[PDB]
Amino acid sequence: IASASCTTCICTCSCS
Repeated sequence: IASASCTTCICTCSCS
C-alpha cells in the first residue's frame, strides 16, 4: 500500500 518498486499494479514500483 506504500513502498517503492514493488507491486504489479497499484502505483509504485521502483524508481531510484
